[PDB]
Amino acid sequence: AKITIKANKLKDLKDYVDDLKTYNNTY
Amino acid sequence: YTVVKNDWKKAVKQLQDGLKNKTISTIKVSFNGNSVGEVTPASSGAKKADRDAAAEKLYNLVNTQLDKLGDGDYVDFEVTYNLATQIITKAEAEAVLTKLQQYNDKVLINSATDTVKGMVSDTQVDSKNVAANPLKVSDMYTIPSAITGSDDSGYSIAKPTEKTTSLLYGTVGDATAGKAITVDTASNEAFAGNGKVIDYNKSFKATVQGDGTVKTSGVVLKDASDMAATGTIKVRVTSAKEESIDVDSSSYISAENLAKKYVFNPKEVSEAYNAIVALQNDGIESDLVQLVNGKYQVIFYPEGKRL
Repeated sequence: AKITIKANKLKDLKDYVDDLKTYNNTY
Repeated sequence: YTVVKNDWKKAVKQLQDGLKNKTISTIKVSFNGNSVGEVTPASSGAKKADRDAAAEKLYNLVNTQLDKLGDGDYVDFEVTYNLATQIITKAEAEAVLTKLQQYNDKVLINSATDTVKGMVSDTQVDSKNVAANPLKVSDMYTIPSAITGSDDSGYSIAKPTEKTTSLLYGTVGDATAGKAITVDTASNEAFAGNGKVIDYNKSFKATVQGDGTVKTSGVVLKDASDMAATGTIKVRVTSAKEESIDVDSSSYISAENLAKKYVFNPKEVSEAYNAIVALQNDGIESDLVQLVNGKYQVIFYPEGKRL
């Protein structure tokens, strides 16, 4: 099922997705 | 037992059916772990109207909460059950009788021959065993023509009425007389549900005994299920906290905790990252970056759980 990340600010969405990419890549 | 939000109706339907058929005595309902009511048919579910009222009370209690469930909220049903107090409806009893009537003309024992035992007359010729007609189920049993019971207490099929035969069991050619054929009184029982089904392999069956005589069975029951007859079990309907990750709210699952939970497609995430960056700094629109209801959002489909 789909996951929807959202933020008022593009910068906060960027920081969350950046973190998600980093942690996804350490496995 | 745990189920996700999309399948709540069929979980609640299962609980409603158990209240109606007397297998469920009480249900405790709780939202996010906080007790929110108890559903209990009055007078131990004696009357059909009280059991139906319980099933409706449970649906009214939960249907709106389950329909708008999100945010990681959940609903628990703490269910006390007893599979043996099951009752069956008039239609369900009628269907079992319809099948049971198809056994009325089936043969229990064939006529005997020179080399295979079977039905033999009690009167001899030349002081020698002569064959008789086959022994049919209806020769030994009178299957009931109607179901009994009520809506309040459930319906049932009475035990088939037992009969006797003077025909015997032996071989053609035998100077020795045939052996007796007799109903097995311990293998003939009524059917009322009660967590049982009719065991058709063992029902309406002749069994040659160790001493040469024959016993016959009527209706023989077996358990409808392997699960335990009684207990208290908790059915939970869950919602996914990661469905809507709101980075501005006070409660959202962190990127690291999300990555502990789910493995993500590296291409899908890399392309979402690039579109956010290019929109933030360079003004390039992208279908990967929705702007809806004052919030920028992106969508991810995990490859699966991390194990």
